[PDB]
Amino acid sequence: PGPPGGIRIEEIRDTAVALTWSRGTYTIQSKTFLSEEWKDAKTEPSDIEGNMESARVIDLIPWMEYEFRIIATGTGEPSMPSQRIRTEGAPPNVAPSDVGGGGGSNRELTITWMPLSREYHYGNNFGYIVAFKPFGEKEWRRVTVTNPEIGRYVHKDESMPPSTQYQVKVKAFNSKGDGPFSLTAVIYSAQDAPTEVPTDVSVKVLSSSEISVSWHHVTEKSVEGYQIRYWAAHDKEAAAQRVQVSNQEYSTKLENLKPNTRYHIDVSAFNSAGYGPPSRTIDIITRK
Repeated sequence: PGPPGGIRIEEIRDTAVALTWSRGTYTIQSKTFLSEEWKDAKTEPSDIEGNMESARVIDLIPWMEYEFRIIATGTGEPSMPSQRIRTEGAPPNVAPSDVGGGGGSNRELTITWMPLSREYHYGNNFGYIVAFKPFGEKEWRRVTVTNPEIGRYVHKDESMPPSTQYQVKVKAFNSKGDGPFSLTAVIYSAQDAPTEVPTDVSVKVLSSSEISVSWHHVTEKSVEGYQIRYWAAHDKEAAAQRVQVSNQEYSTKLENLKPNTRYHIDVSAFNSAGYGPPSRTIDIITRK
């Protein structure tokens, strides 16, 4: 039949809205950002006679934006959408997924989780509360994160020993209340960066474009490799080139250097928490 006329919004709850409309020369569909497609909607009454100009759409998502249109019968053109409305909010009903963490620089405890999509926000002023305690303790430390779009918190505590075992978890929340906590993950705090320096560093000019850099290994168990910085005289130190080798290398050959050119050379130790102090700078000239 004909497309039903305009739509009037009668009531808005968190999971349902009441509707009334004008006659068309019924069935209801809804729409959100989830799809440009319209979804057939459930109602009260479950079935709508042509007799009635009103109905109530149900099982809507809290704090979601909705449009609605009406269809008459047989199976004529759908109506123009109603004005876009937003359902009332409720406490979030899903916990954050993919919870873990680890690493970071000295004295950090980095905690991570997958952020809930807008779809799950369920209310105004959405956020996350992060909870964590040293393994086997009584009390949790809570911190609030007002960033619905970030899945990371970094806790800083100078007292924290390196690789301290921790119990951690995350829940969502909005102005209406708290969502369910996530699974409890076991993460370790950041390890300390190496503090010692590569000793006995030497550089052997091999050619017009190559030098060999050698050094003595440090003894810290945590060290994972060594970084060799090299920059020329006419360069800023912070614009240096770099090479990284495993902790099982005592030397490395640097290629593609410019001929007859003064080069500064560096060696430092590193692990997952960053770089230790570099060796005293050694200068050389490449061959002509």
